[PDB]
Amino acid sequence: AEKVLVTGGAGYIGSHTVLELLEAGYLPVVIDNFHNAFRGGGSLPESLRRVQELTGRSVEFEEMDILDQGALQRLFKKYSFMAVIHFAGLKAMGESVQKPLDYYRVNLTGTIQLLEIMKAHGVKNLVFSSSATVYGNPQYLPLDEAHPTGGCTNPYGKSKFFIEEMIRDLCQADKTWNVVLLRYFNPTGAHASGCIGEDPQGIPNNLMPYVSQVAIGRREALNVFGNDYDTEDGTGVRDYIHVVDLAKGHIAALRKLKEQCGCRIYNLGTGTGYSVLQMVQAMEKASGKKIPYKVVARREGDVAACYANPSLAQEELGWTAALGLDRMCEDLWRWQKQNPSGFGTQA
Amino acid sequence: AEKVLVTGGAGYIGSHTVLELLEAGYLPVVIDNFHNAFRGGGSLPESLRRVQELTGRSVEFEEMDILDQGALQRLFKKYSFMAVIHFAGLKAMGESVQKPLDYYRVNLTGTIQLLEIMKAHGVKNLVFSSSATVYGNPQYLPLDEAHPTGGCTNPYGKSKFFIEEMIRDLCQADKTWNVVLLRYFNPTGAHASGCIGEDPQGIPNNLMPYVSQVAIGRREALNVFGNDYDTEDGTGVRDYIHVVDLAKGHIAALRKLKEQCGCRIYNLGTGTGYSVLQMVQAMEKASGKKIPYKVVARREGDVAACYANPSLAQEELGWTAALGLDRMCEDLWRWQKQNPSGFGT
Ligand SMILES: NC(=O)c1ccc[n+]([C@@H]2O[C@H](COP(=O)([O-])OP(=O)(O)OC[C@H]3O[C@@H](n4cnc5c(N)ncnc54)[C@H](O)[C@@H]3O)[C@@H](O)[C@H]2O)c1
Ligand SMILES: NC(=O)c1ccc[n+]([C@@H]2O[C@H](COP(=O)([O-])OP(=O)(O)OC[C@H]3O[C@@H](n4cnc5c(N)ncnc54)[C@H](O)[C@@H]3O)[C@@H](O)[C@H]2O)c1
Ligand SMILES: O=c1ccn([C@@H]2O[C@H](COP(=O)(O)OP(=O)(O)O[C@H]3O[C@H](CO)[C@@H](O)[C@H](O)[C@H]3O)[C@@H](O)[C@H]2O)c(=O)[nH]1
Ligand SMILES: O=c1ccn([C@@H]2O[C@H](COP(=O)(O)OP(=O)(O)O[C@H]3O[C@H](CO)[C@@H](O)[C@H](O)[C@H]3O)[C@@H](O)[C@H]2O)c(=O)[nH]1
Ligand SMILES: [Cl-]
Ligand SMILES: [Cl-]
Ligand SMILES: [Cl-]
Ligand SMILES: [Cl-]
Ligand SMILES: [Mg+2]
Repeated sequence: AEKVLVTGGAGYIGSHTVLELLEAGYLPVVIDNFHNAFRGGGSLPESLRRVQELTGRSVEFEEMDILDQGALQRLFKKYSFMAVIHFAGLKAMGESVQKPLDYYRVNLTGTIQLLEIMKAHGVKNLVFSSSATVYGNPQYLPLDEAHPTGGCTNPYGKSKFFIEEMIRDLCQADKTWNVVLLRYFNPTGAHASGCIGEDPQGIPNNLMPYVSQVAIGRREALNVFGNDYDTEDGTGVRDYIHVVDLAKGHIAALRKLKEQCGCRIYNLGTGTGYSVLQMVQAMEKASGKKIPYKVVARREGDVAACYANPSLAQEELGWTAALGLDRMCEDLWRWQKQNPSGFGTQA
Repeated sequence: AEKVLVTGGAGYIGSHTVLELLEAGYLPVVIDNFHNAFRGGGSLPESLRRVQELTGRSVEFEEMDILDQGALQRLFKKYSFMAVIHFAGLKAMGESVQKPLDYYRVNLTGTIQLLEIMKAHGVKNLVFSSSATVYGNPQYLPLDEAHPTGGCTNPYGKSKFFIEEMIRDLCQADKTWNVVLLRYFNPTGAHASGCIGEDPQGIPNNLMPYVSQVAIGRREALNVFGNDYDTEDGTGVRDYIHVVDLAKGHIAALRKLKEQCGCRIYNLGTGTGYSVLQMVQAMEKASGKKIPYKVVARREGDVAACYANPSLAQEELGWTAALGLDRMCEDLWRWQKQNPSGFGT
């Protein structure tokens, strides 16, 4: 059978997706450069070594940068891929605005190169990791796929938007390409085993890991970025979606490609928004601990509220986000508790 | 530090700009991969060999591709540049729609690689070849720099808008950078000598060269892409600008970078629009030849009318186009008549 190439497969979403793929009968080939993934004691990234244990299935992996043309070409020559799931890229530690060229090089040129290599090797089926950030500051809610895109605040979001645009044109020009662009909302939670999860390096830039870190006792209090937004409690509102559900949406995307779907774009969210305080409260409930916090200044570029309109995906992808808030918090807690300091090499 | 790097300098606008640079006292270093330039009998592209003869000044040239990181590194180590004028890229031969990846690779990846090397070497002064196509279908006319941009119809135009956006971001992130983004309208004409000019290969996609080719007798008749637009005569209207004035605008941009201006954007147009038929007529006058034409269907994605609001460039850049229609046509004809097969065969 033909393989599925997973770029950035050792990361948060990627590792969860590799797990889903293995369970569903697929044969992935994963690549990662360790830019934001922990190396295990062996060749495999720790996250994937664990996915191998969890599934009882082998993970084919190669350490490689998507920017390395020769390595990528050799890879496409060695295997017969039927599709590519592209997670590799830079996300922001609120860094993008300051290092635009890094985002443009890694995300933009990296993806252009991948598309070129794909085309040359006759692989024209892609699943791309997009984001709700491409919608920019919401002009209305909930955010449906028809909401305007572009006009993003930072280089990270613009990079995502430019990539979407490029893929849309590619599909427009060549009807033989099939591409599913998945606009993720705010992924959270972890695999139910508690063995893998989000493994941030240093001080977490995103909410959830910070909250869990407070709950576990690593951090004293959560810093709440502004409480004067035009939301019910004044704190930011987001559509948190269980990483497992998100991962499963990728399998749905592969099925969609098989229908010779052309270019399709789908939001991957729950359709339900929760504020910062609400997430804190849910974490107190999951963890059985009080979670202190302090209100500080707004974070540059933060939007008031963002949540998806998930109907298109339910309809066309035949997918829905099955896990609720308590599940997300309980799963995140299990991962946090079982792995107080994230991933580590085997003892 | 001292020299000015000119990418794609062997092309139409680039060669004319190289000439202007030389006459103004600058020292250019030109790079080109010959993707759309004719090779002379020697090292230099024919256009540049001619520029050298016309100015009596030497042209420093290096055959290379902007997509080659290794060559860029060597180049930046070899010379000390104070600024870069970036013309290299793929234009559409109405091709963009059908070959997106080529456009994105050359225009996007090539520009990003260039920006990275510039940054690495501390050469944070750029002049970029943008286009009025970034405005998309005009919402109002004339087009001023404040008109909305983006939401372009093609991979080519999209590529231009994406590049502008990247540059804006870069300037935001690093206040030391200076960048002048030049939105050209419809470049036409040629150097007064008649020795250099646009050298299209095959059937021209743009109006003027097609028109001149009909006049010289290379083409039977001009196909007019629709005569039912909401223009005074039903045919498409454009702001034709003489390539010599356009080239001079680049020198004004260079001076602007010296002010430590950050990111600035200017239209490079005359502010006067002319229809397909007006251009044909003016060409008949200039050439003394008849230019038969046939009205055909509208061309995919064509806009009815597009022309610039040249105020900002006059005010801030201190520049205005001086040459008019008759001069553009006179110069275009001279080039075509004197060089029936372009630079060579
Ligand atoms: N986490 C979110 O909330 C979120 C929301 C929006 C969209 N996304 C996108 O989904 C994707 C996955 O996000 P994530 O949370 O799992 O991030 P992550 O950082 O954990 O995963 C990305 C993986 O890519 C790898 N990588 C980075 N640069 C690479 C390169 N040049 N070559 C090869 N591998 C490289 C990293 O080492 C990492 O393992 C990213 O493209 C991200 O932009 C994530
Ligand atoms: N002519 C127009 O109507 C028009 C309109 C607006 C903007 N522009 C832009 O202005 C610039 C110059 O246009 P032009 O009419 O002179 O076109 P041109 O094709 O004559 O000049 C571009 C030059 O770049 C060179 N080149 C292409 N790819 C290269 C690469 N990878 N590395 C090095 N050199 C490379 C080509 O060989 C050519 O000599 C381009 O960026 C074009 O998109 C032109
Ligand atoms: O220490 C923190 C972190 C976050 N927040 C707030 O919590 C909310 C969520 O913030 P964060 O987790 O950083 O999420 P977002 O900025 O919404 O971005 C996440 O989700 C986006 C999709 O909506 C993706 O594009 C991003 O990559 C991803 O990190 C916002 O209201 C933040 O202001 C705090 O108050 N304190
Ligand atoms: O054989 C031809 C060629 C052109 N036209 C018409 O002539 C006009 C000019 O056409 P063309 O020379 O192809 O220019 P544009 O369609 O305006 O596109 C140009 O103008 C933009 C700025 O306005 C630049 O950015 C582009 O790169 C440049 O190709 C239009 O109304 C065309 O419909 C014809 O009728 N027949
Ligand atoms: Cl291992
Ligand atoms: Cl020579
Ligand atoms: Cl030098
Ligand atoms: Cl292509
Ligand atoms: Mg719906």
